[PDB]
Amino acid sequence: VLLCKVCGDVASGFHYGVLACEGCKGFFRRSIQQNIQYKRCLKNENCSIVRINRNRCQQCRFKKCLSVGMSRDAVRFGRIPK
Amino acid sequence: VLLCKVCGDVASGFHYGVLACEGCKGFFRRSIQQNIQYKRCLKNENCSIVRINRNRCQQCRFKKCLSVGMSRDAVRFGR
DNA sequence: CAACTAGGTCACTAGGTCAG
DNA sequence: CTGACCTAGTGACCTAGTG
Ligand SMILES: [Zn+2]
Ligand SMILES: [Zn+2]
Ligand SMILES: [Zn+2]
Ligand SMILES: [Zn+2]
Repeated sequence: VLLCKVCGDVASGFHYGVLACEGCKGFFRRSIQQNIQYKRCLKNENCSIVRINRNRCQQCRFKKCLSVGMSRDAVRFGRIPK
Repeated sequence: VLLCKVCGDVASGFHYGVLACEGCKGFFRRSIQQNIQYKRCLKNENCSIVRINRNRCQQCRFKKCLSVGMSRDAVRFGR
């Protein structure tokens, strides 16, 4: 089926331009709205965001959402076409 | 080819007397065929209306619909 | 009769909620 | 402070009717 582009979980839809799970849809919006910076990464700027460890590090997570393409400008309402 | 007058998206026909997109087409019908009470624009009632942000401000988008000439009494059926 | 569109449908999503 | 779950809307598609 649908896989979340950011953590690999099951995608619940197409959100902000990329298929994503409900957890990352909310996280992203949440972040990109009521904005504020996230604590500093506790490793190298690369933490493998996965279904089980996605919440362990917000900085690399949010960074990953943008990474894959999420934004308010890539929204697509309605049915899916071709 | 053709474009929507309200948002510049691909027009799909002459709706309410103005080349419009399916999006703006239905949005307009939904507006004037309902208890039109759009929350006042949150940002200086001069919000631009393009493909990327057409859903961001309803009051404006609708305002842009009437602004470009749409209305039920401007409808046309064949040309 | 063909060309073309207003509605009506309903597949889909952004945001709001609120119990973990 | 995360994410399953609802709802208010959005717009792709279809078709009843309309020189
Ligand atoms: Zn995810
Ligand atoms: Zn990290
Ligand atoms: Zn439009
Ligand atoms: Zn506005």
